[PDB]
Amino acid sequence: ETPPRFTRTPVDQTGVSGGVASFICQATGDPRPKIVWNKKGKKVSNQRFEVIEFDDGSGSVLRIQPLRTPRDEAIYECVASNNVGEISVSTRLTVLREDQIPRGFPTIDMGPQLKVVERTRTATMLCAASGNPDPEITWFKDFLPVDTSNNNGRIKQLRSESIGGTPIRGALQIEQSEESDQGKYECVATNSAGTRYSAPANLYVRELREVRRVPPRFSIPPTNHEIMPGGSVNITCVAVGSPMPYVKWMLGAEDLTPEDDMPIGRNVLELNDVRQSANYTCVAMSTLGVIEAIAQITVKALPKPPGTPVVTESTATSITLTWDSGNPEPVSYYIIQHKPKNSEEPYKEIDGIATTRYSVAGLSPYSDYEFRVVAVNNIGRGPASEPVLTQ
Amino acid sequence: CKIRCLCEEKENVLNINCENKGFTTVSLLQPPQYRIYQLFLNGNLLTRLYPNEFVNYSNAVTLHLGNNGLQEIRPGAFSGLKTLKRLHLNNNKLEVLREDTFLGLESLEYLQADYNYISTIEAGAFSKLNKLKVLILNDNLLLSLPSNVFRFVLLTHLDLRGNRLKVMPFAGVLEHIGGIMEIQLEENPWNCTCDLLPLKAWLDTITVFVGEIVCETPFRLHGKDVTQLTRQDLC
Ligand SMILES: *[C@@H]1O[C@H](CO)[C@@H](O)[C@H](O)[C@H]1NC(C)=O
Ligand SMILES: *[C@@H]1O[C@H](CO)[C@@H](O)[C@H](O)[C@H]1NC(C)=O
Ligand SMILES: *[C@@H]1O[C@H](CO)[C@@H](O)[C@H](O)[C@H]1NC(C)=O
Ligand SMILES: *[C@@H]1O[C@H](CO)[C@@H](O)[C@H](O)[C@H]1NC(C)=O
Repeated sequence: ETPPRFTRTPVDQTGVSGGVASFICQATGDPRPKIVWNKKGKKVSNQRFEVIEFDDGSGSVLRIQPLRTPRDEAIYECVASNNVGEISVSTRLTVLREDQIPRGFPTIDMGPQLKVVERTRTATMLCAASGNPDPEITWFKDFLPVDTSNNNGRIKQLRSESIGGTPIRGALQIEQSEESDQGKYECVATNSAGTRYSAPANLYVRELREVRRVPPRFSIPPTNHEIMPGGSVNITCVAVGSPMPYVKWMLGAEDLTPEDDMPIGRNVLELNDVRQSANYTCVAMSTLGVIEAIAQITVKALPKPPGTPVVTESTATSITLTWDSGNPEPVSYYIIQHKPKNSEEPYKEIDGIATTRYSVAGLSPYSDYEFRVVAVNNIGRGPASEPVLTQ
Repeated sequence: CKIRCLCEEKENVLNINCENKGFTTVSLLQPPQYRIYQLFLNGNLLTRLYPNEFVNYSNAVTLHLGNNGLQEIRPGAFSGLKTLKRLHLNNNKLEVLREDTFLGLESLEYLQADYNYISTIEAGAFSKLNKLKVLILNDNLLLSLPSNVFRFVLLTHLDLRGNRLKVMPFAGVLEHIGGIMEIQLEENPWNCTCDLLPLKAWLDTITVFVGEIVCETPFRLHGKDVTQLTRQDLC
């Protein structure tokens, strides 16, 4: 066991009526000491005097607000005790009227302001104070003094350095803010003439907002088209992301979209009187990259006339026909035309012959006939073939 | 307090944590009546708030209503929140701020309503909220701001980031601002034409300003920070 020992003793204060005065006291020992505040050996008890303990339990701050004069003018004592011992220290409070405030007494020219900081961001409370002599600035939070002794810590106080024709600047800098940093801050200016408090300023801690950046993405990638010669078509391109991406159309190297008139997030290319096939690139760009996607325009030509049919197998009531497609492009299917030779009527048609061979059945015996071949794909019905005569 | 909710006696006030308990209504729990406290109600599925639903929370300092999927606040819901100071409404589904929505409060100085899908605020919404000093509305759907919204308050912090703002006029909206310490306009679709000049000008007259305002429109001015820009670059 060890008796109590002060690590922080209170100092005489001269404050201004209506204002605040605070006395700070801290002690150590084993067991941990308690602290009481007295006046003339009787424990203080007054609506305007509040005692606020340190969370660690080491000390207490006696705060008086609003100051009254001569009421509050007095000697007060901090007494630290345990079962091993007791120690006390005296201190004086003086309170001046505003009409007897001296020239030079510190003034608060500008005080800390309501501030909202995102968690983990830096918050700076500010104070501008002046006086004669030029005063020192200290800080209280939720009625307890701010500790910034450790220059090497999260909360730092900054210099001015030398003012001057204006007031002295004090800064309270709180890096890596957390919920516990939230609270009511006051800046305090002190010189040999006395002590003055700022108005209070609250600090709020808002949850960190993370700028959602998203690289561009083809929301509606252009889809390929095939059409007949001239020939119009509207191909649409859509990009998304943060920031929103500009969308231009290109024909290989050339830009189609004029530069100074270039839409955001959506560009529909209007193509008119299409002549030949074309690869068409669509480029979306943000500050976070450049992406491109092609659109396959093609011009399909409905079938050429098929290559003349040939008679491979002929029976009394059937005639087998083998031909060539007569086409470069895939022929989806073939339609065979048939009628009598001296007949002067529309050709009878057999449909859906998916191959280049087919046996026309049902014919009369010893009867002549004239045959033709008509090609079909997706686009349209190609012209017939040069006819074959047979029996 | 304790049965369907967790209460931590904080050093100064009382912390009541009814977070994420899937309450659809505030009918069930009896708050304390004479003790000052904070109430966390995040992660509770209530579609709507009903008129005078809150009445017995005379003394509640802060109230959190985030991640609740809120859709509407029927006229004058916060009827009894006499001494409320801080309010959160984040991450819900609110599209309109009716003028009579915040009927109850006289004492509130903080309002957070981020991520909420608000397309159109009404003018008289924040009227009769004198004490309000902080307004947070980022990541919403604000295309335009009804004039004289801020004429009756003098807030110091206004967050309008991540909204859908292209222009901001001096007449009405802006002349009331200027008393602010901080303002945020960071992630907005700013269309930098001569029609965006007032804002620009107002940004020189305003003091203690920090943040970037990059031109979304047009392509020529893409990325350029308006503050760096000039009146001739704009005309
Ligand atoms: C392309 O879009 C324009 C714009 O309305 C329209 O007038 C035209 O008919 C469209 N053409 C096609 C082939 O879709
Ligand atoms: C278009 O591009 C494809 C490859 O994606 C290529 O095979 C084709 O020959 C090109 N055609 C034209 C007309 O550019
Ligand atoms: C509030 O308390 C009063 C007291 O009688 C009661 O009648 C009323 O139903 C309560 N309302 C709510 C929402 O708790
Ligand atoms: C940008 O402003 C110009 C003129 O100020 C206007 O013509 C144009 O439509 C605007 N663009 C957008 C996307 O608001």
